[PDB]
Amino acid sequence: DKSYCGFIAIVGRPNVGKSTLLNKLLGQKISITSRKAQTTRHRIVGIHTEGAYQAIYVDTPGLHMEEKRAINRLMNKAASSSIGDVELVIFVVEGTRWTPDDEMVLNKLREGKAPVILAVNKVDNVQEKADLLPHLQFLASQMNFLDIVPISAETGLNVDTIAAIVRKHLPEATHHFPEDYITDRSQRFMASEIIREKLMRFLGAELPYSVTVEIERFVSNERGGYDINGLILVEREGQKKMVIGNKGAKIKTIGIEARKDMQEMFEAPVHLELWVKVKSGWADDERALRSLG
Ligand SMILES: Nc1nc2c(ncn2[C@@H]2O[C@H](COP(=O)(O)OP(=O)(O)O)[C@@H](O)[C@H]2O)c(=O)[nH]1
Repeated sequence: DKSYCGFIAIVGRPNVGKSTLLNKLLGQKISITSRKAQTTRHRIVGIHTEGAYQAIYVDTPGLHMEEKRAINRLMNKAASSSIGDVELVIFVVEGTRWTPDDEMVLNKLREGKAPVILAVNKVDNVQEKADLLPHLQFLASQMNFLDIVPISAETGLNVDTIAAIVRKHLPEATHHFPEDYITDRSQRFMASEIIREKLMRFLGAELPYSVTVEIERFVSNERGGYDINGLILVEREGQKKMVIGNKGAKIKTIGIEARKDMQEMFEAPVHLELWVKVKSGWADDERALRSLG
C-alpha cells in the first residue's frame, strides 16, 4: 500500500532510438525532441510518475557521487540527502547493426551490478526478417541479459513490455520528485513546453497521438532579442491539416500565443516561426517552401 521509486538507465550508442523510446515510456500525448542532445551533470532524461510508481530515467549506467550531488541540487535538497542507484539498465541497439560503439557501451554494463535488458529497436526497419534470429543468438552470447525484447520505439511495438519490466524493478521507496517536475531548465526546452501547451490548448478534441515538438533553432539577435524556429511533427498527413486548421488560422493563433508567452517568460523580443511536418518526409511544395524568407 506504499510506493516505489528508482533509477532506470537507458543506454546505447547514438541513433539507436533511446530518446524515442524514452518518449514512448513517458506516455505524454505530445512529446519533445532535441536534435542537439547534450550532457548534463545529473544525467536525468525524464521522469515517469503513475500512481505509486515513479521511474527516474537516466542516461548513464551508474550514478557516481558527483551526480547524486547534481541531482540533489536539481531538487534543491541538502546535498547529503540519500539517492539510490540504477536498478535496471535498458541497453538499446538497432536491428541487426552491431559496431565497436555498441560494444564500448556493453563493456560498461558488465562493469556493473544492475540487471541489463536488451531492447532491439528499429525492428520495423529490418529488411529480411530472417536475419534476426541468428543475430539475436549472437547478441545473447555477449552477456547474461535479464531479457531480450525486440521493439519499435516508433510504433510502440513491445514498449509496454519494457514498461512492465521497469515497474517490477522499482524499489519500495518514497518518490524523490513532485509529480510534474521540470528536469530541464534550459530556455530552449521552455520554448518547447510553451508550444506543447498551446497545441494542447487549441487542438482540443482533435489532437492526435504521437505529436512531437522540437526547437530547430534558438538564437539571440543583435537587438538583445530572440529568434526561434519551431517544428511540429505529426504521424499522418490528415493530421497536419487539423494543425494548420481551416484557412491556416489554427497554426497562426498557436504561433501568436506561443510567441507571446515566450516573450513574457524570456523578458525579451521573440520572432517565432512554426512548421508542421509529417514525420515520414517533407513534401515537394514544402521542401521548396523551406528555403525562403
Ligand atoms: N524505423 C524506426 N525508426 C526509429 C525507431 N525508433 C527511433 N527511430 C528513429 O531513429 C532516429 C533517432 O532516434 P533517437 O531516439 O533520437 O536516437 P538516440 O536518442 O540518439 O538513441 C529518429 O529519427 C527516430 O525516428 C523505430 O522503432 N523504427
